[PDB]
Amino acid sequence: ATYAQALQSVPETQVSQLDNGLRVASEQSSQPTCTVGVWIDAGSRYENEKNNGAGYFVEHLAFKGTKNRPGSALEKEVESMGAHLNAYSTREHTAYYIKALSKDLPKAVELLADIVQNCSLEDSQIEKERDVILQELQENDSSMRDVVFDYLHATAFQGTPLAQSVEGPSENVRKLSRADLTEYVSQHYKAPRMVLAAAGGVEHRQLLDLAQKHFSSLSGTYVEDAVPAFTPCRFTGSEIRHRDDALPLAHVAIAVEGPGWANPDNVPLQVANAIIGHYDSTYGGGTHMSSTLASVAATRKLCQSFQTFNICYAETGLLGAHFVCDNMSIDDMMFFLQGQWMRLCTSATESEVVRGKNILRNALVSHLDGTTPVCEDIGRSLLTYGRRIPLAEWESRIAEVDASVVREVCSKYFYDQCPAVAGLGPIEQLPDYNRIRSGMFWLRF
Amino acid sequence: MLSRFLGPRYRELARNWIPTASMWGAVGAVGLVWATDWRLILDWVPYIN
Amino acid sequence: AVAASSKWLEGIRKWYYNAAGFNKLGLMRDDTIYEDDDVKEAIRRLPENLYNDRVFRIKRALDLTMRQQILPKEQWTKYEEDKFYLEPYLKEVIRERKEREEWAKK
Amino acid sequence: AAPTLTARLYSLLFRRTSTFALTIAVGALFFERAFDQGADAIYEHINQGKLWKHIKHKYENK
Repeated sequence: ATYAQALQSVPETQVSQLDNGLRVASEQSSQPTCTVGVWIDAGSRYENEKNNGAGYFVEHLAFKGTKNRPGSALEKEVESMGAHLNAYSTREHTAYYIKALSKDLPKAVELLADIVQNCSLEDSQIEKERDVILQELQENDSSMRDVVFDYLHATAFQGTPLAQSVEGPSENVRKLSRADLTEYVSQHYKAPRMVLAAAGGVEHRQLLDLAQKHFSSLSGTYVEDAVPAFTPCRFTGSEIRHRDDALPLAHVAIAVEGPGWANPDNVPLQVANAIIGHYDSTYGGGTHMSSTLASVAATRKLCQSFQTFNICYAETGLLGAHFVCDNMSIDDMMFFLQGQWMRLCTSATESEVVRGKNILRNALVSHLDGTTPVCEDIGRSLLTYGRRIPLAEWESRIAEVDASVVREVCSKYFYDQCPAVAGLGPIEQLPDYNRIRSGMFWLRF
Repeated sequence: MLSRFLGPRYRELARNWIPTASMWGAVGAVGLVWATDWRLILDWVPYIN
Repeated sequence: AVAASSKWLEGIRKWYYNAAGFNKLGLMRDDTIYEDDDVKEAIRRLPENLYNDRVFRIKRALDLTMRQQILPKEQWTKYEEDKFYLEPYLKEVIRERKEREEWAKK
Repeated sequence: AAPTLTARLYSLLFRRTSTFALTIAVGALFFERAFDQGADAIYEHINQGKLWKHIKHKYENK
């Protein structure tokens, strides 16, 4: 039962295609539970300013009815079985999935296909979803980690589609009409943009058969014969700064440019962020840890927490960190944070690299436990690579990294580049831009 | 006494700091001939007499 | 090495304890150690009925020397009741440094 | 994309501080001999004759 023999016994994945072009995938593990949903390609990036907030307004009312289950009759039909429902949305993604008992599978698929294919934009139920939204905005204006990650997208993509937010400006929402919600759902809702996936007790052959029955009249042709095309959009070094001198703590983030989805540089950029680490004030043995940040900020009491984030897209990325801090300690966190970035593209030791490879291998196995996680990985792989990547392949990429491979890929992305910076009050200490920019090169090497 | 520099990883990092230093003598050899007006070294170079 | 002649050697151990004069001023041996940073942490681990005694012994046995007498001969700390009350709290701070060091090295 | 003069200039000898420091030393060395010659010549030509050299040929090789 060596770790070697267990990877290549995981069940594989089957993929098929329809005449319309829709893709159907599955997996089976012999247990009494299933999960099914649809993943689709849309998001806020894809939208002109006159439609900045549109796509968040449709997800908000998919469960409020349809044409054949007029309103309350829909959620009273899922509750009697004992099942759940969900929906989220990002810049480039949107989901609709269900979670039920294995023998209700033909019933579950009926309810999904009835929603994405023909939904009922009832008037007079518009003008009421609006008031929930307007007041939804202010409750998450008091969340401080969500307004700082909204700035950093607005200062590093200054004149771009990828800068505008998910839920839209507060004035577009007050005059966004009913007629405008029918064209967003007619242009971006069509095969092959959708994916149909499932994991659990499901069997492929009958999953395919039900797909014929319920998705035979789904439009596949694009409107006007128009097909979207991205632009490898630009990145700039820029700053943003808000004072607020009556809040107890300060929030700060900072980033450079990164790879895309399909770039082969990503793997050795994970092995290097796991060397920096994470921390929070309620850990145990936090003067005794292995981290440059971790073991110093606990002996002197500098911070509450810190983390490292890599965001990725089709054409642009991000690479950085976030910390929350006192007001008399802001520029001892910059001084120590940057001294670790340079120390890694300069000499960087060997034993430090086997430990960071072990971490990244546990975070992969641990995550895929459940039926919601495995199913959510299947339907996102398709829209980003094709060919869902087996676990045997993720491990022979990690067998390649060395100490020298890390030093090159850090220099290419970190040394002598321009950052973007965001800050939220009370900050006066936060140093000037001319002095953050001079910490990106040791004057010796 | 002085074994606090003598370790498996500590001996490695020298190769990370010789490429910087092994040049750092060429700066002095050139710059000295600039400053003190060395003649013997200046008589090896044909551009400058 | 030797055992029978070591009874000679024990004798000289009594000689040196009489030569150095930290018993004459009313002290014990462990009161006269030089406090570098390994002995600044094994002093902060003492129980507070042994910490206070060391403070009173030193403050009395330091104002004798700005007055330049010594203390009556019956009052000299006798040789065999001297106490090594700080050897055990110190042969642990050293034993744990060495460890952080083999870690970093190898 | 088209190769600018500074594009390959920044890559080869401008990176760390090291080659940024070598050229500053070497740059002056290939500079002082050119600058010295073309500075005295204009001094002579502007008012040649009058100086002591341009008459001492009256006293040479007997």
